Amino acid sequence: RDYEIQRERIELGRCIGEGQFGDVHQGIYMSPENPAMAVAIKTCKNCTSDSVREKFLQEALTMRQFDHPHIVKLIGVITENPVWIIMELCTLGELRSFLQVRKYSLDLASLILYAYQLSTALAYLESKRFVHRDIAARNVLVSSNDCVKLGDFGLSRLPIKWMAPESINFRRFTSASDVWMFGVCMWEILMHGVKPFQGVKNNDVIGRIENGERLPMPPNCPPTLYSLMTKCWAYDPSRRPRFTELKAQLSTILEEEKLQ
Ligand SMILES: CN[C@@H]1CCN(C2C=C/C(=N\c3ncc(Cl)c(Nc4ccccc4S(=O)(=O)NC(C)C)n3)C(OC)=C2)C1
Repeated sequence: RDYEIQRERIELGRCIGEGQFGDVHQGIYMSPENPAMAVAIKTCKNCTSDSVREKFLQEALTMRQFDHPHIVKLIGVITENPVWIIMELCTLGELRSFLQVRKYSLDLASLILYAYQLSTALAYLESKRFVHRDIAARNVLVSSNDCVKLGDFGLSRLPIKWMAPESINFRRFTSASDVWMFGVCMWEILMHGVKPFQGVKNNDVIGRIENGERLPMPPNCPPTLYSLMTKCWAYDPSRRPRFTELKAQLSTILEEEKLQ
């Protein structure tokens, strides 16, 4: 059982970014016999108290519950100071950069695959009654060309243009508001890592959305798919599909794309 890893099994590599609690490094988990595996190591800033430590480690506690091919995998924790969380490394990095950089080398079928894969992770999370609250390409990682994984999972310490009307207006976050965000995430993927509502102010966004305005159909996005996206953006959350539906729809759209 035990998620506690001995610190000498970890070789800290280069800083690859920042979480809310501190720096994230790439690195290696070493074990006897045993090829050696690339890991992400999340660190914590100024946690000179239990409370900050407890908040930071909650991410690990949350990820203990999940076992999915398209969700970042927790490997372990080191709970004596400095406290670290060890995760699997998604070696190709952040989705947006990957999409931007590989625009002329990715076919439409790959973009749909990523959407389908993310929807299986989200249908999984739905069944655990886990509300993610920030589904956006910034939180998707690339493990390989044919594999993406969803991250955080962790706590703080507002993503207006990704959020459902009911999340913005009534601080409501549910499975249906996550579906809305997934729709925007799919727009980002089809758009190759372009941000929704560029040059638009956050306080403008709810005005436009309640006036019925929606993100336009991406060039070379199939109609059946933009049709699925628009259903994610139904104002009335009770009419949006659930991730179980989306997973089955994205499957047929993907398969019809690989069939020409
Ligand atoms: C932009 N500068 C960096 C240079 C290379 N970068 C990355 C980013 C992610 C990355 N892969 C990760 N794989 C797993 C995990 Cl948990 C991970 N975590 C993060 C890396 C960087 C910043 C934040 C995280 S995070 O706190 O776990 N949250 C992410 C979902 C954004 N990265 C890379 O693998 C080599 C390289 C970006």
